[PDB]
Amino acid sequence: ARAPLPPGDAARGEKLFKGRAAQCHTANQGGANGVGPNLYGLVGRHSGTIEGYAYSKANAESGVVWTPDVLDVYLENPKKFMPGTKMSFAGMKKPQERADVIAYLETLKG
Amino acid sequence: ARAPLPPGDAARGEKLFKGRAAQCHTANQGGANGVGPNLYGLVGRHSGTIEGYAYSKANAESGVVWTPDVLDVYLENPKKFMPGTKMSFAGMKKPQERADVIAYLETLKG
Amino acid sequence: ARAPLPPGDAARGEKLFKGRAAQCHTANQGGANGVGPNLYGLVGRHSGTIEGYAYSKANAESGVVWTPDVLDVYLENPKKFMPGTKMSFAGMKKPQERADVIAYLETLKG
Amino acid sequence: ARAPLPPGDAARGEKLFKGRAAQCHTANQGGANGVGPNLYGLVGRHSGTIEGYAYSKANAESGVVWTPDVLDVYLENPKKFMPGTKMSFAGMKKPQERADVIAYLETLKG
Amino acid sequence: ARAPLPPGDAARGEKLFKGRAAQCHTANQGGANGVGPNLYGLVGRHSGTIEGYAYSKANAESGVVWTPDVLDVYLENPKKFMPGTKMSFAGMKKPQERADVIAYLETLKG
Amino acid sequence: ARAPLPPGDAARGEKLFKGRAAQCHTANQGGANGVGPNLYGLVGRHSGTIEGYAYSKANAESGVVWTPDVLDVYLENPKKFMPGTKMSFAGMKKPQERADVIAYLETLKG
Ligand code: HEC
Ligand code: HEC
Ligand code: HEC
Ligand code: HEC
Ligand code: HEC
Ligand code: HEC
Repeated sequence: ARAPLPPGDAARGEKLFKGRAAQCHTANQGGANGVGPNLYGLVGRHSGTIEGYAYSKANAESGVVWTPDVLDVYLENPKKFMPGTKMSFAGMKKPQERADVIAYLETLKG
Repeated sequence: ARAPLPPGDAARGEKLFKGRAAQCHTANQGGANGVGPNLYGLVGRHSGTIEGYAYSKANAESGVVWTPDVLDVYLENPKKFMPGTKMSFAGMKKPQERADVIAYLETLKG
Repeated sequence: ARAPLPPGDAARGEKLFKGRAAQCHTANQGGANGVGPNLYGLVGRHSGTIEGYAYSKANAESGVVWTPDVLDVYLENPKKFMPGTKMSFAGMKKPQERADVIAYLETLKG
Repeated sequence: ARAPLPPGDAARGEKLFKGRAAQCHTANQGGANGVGPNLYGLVGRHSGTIEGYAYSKANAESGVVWTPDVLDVYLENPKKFMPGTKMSFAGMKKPQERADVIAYLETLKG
Repeated sequence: ARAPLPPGDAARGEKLFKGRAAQCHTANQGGANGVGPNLYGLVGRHSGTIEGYAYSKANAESGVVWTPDVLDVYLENPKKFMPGTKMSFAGMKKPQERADVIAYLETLKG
Repeated sequence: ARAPLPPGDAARGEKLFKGRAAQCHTANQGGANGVGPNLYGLVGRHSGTIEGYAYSKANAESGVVWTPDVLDVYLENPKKFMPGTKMSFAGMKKPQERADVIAYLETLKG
């Protein structure tokens, strides 16, 4: 069983997002796929279904829903959570940092 | 059979290209590969042969020639046309926009 | 357009199947997957959906229905029809042999 | 709660193994790789390390140990447990049959 | 620089072939592809070109010619020679055994 | 004999790097993965191990050390050196340019 995350701060999460995700992921409504998929409205989505994106077999078949609890374990270590993913991200060790990024992703709605 | 496209406008095509392709594709002569291949001189080329580019099995084996009529069907829905492609683009569903992009691609020569 | 096939003979089809497919494909009801999927009840099926089978991206995404006319084109040259397939079969180039195999596949029902 | 893994019968297990697995997997000491890896001494192994076998990225990176409890969940639905696997097996859907196969696997030691 | 192999014995090589390759590879003229390609007339062939076979990217692109010197190093350890191959064979440590198998492959002509 | 690797100019190397590599590869300490991995401290590394990067099977299994002499051969033609790589780079075909880039890479240390 995992610890719950501390409350996330979306402004800190945006800063972390720009530093750690933005070169592969756009975050704006209608933004383009690139190395990775656009992430607007990611939170709560069924995995492997962003419009236009061609996923690995692992991510296509992964069958999770991206709620914050699932994002927490995934973002800690993507390879461990989803072996076979083509997302080239080692992970974020710090619980507050993961909480902040998740809180930022949560604002990508409207 | 396929409905013909309307006449394309290259300037609108360029605008559409920069909004919808430019983050994966360069368009200048001798431009680099990135997410996707450089597209200078694309139109009329045998598929899966751009200098330097490491294609999916599907795109390497595809055996088409990118004439305008073929580009029409492909750009409407890449996954339907070339299942197994790693091009993360859903397609352009509006005939005029598809025609405009094709008209732009046609200018990439000299 | 496609030249029609001659009428197939299922008994010749079975002989051809055992010589050219049987080492990758079972044909009995509830037969197992191996190199390739079990083919009982193949004809008329949506492509890439046989119980249990782990397909290539190309075959998973292919979106055809294996009607006889589609099987004709596919079995003549699988790589041309479905570039990116992992089916290691060059094709049957003789119309009568292709028709016979199709006639055999059509018997796999009940 | 997940159903407790029932006591397995190894003789029934072998019967189930030969009907559902043997076309891809050998079970004898020093038996060959084929579609899937030789499974002698599988129980207790780190995943994705059987001598000579070229795994999918998902199975190579899976990082589990094949204890009986892990096999229970995996064998029920391989695709759910290991999305991205190339193992073409839908799963042992009946819990007693699944337990019997595990009991058979457990005997492959010496 | 490698040692030359000792003279190979084709009868011993056939025995080794049946024990170590035959479940993935046929050896007869006109024999079928299976897990791996038919190997009749393999010796001296450009790599990645057997009729009908769908290779990994690595083997498709490998650009070697299968002369006995190249078969020697490859068969010792396929992964080391061709990283990314999907051939699930660890290798043969013993120079006489590799020589024998190569001498057997050399007879697959006529 | 293979041409000796000429003395490289690192400033010319950086210029060549920014024109030919930077769209896929960062070069700064702690820079992000993108299309390809961050290359800080690349020289002398075991291949296929840069933190966070999800490699092709060929690059993951490559088993080389990126000394300058190995980089020379690789960078001349990546596809020839590492068949199966997903690096979309045809190669540095001019030996002085190839040496300059290596000299630049050598400076990425501290
Ligand atoms: C490029 C080097 C990336 C970095 C850095 C990050 N991500 Fe990523 N991501 C990337 C790819 C190529 C993919 C698809 C993976 C596949 O196996 O197909 C992803 C996927 C995600 C997902 C899942 C999307 C879905 O299921 O629809 C999420 C939620 C995601 N990525 C988020 C994410 C975050 C929060 C990152 C840093 C803080 C991050 N990614 C880094 C490519 C890259
Ligand atoms: C990144 C998310 C991409 C976007 C958006 C678009 N393209 Fe693309 N394209 C991309 C990749 C990775 C590839 C290779 C695909 C593979 O399976 O190997 C491609 C391929 C093409 C091709 C074919 C090139 C060839 O056969 O040589 C064409 C003609 C092409 N792409 C054009 C194109 C256009 C016109 C786009 C939007 C208007 C577009 N692409 C989007 C990556 C991405
Ligand atoms: C092994 C060397 C094979 C031989 C010979 C043949 N088939 Fe095959 N087939 C094989 C594989 C591995 C797959 C999956 C391909 C993938 O890319 O995922 C297939 C697929 C088919 C299909 C499609 C099934 C579906 O969409 O559900 C059909 C209809 C099919 N194969 C039929 C077929 C016939 C009639 C053959 C010879 C007469 C034949 N196959 C040869 C493996 C191999
Ligand atoms: C062919 C159609 C298969 C059938 C039926 C079964 N297995 Fe399998 N298995 C197969 C492949 C190709 C692989 C490698 C998968 C990959 O993604 O690389 C596997 C893998 C396993 C493993 C894991 C081995 C390891 O981690 O070292 C186990 C434990 C395993 N298979 C067992 C198993 C059992 C018990 C089956 C039926 C009762 C079964 N497999 C079916 C190919 C096929
Ligand atoms: C299944 C478990 C295999 C065993 C055992 C052996 N081989 Fe194999 N081989 C296999 C596959 C799936 C492939 C294609 C690999 C790819 O990456 O695409 C191969 C390939 C070869 C080749 C190269 C063929 C070519 O380039 O055209 C050769 C020469 C070869 N295999 C020979 C060989 C020998 C001599 C073996 C044991 C003594 C052997 N293989 C074992 C599958 C399997
Ligand atoms: C994108 C179009 C690229 C260009 C241009 C270049 N590289 Fe690259 N590189 C890229 C990818 C996607 C990968 C991973 C390849 C895989 O098969 O997994 C690489 C890999 C390298 C490596 C090896 C890294 C390692 O083993 O850890 C090196 C040393 C490397 N690339 C260097 C390099 C140089 C010097 C380039 C131009 C001068 C260059 N790359 C171009 C993507 C792309």
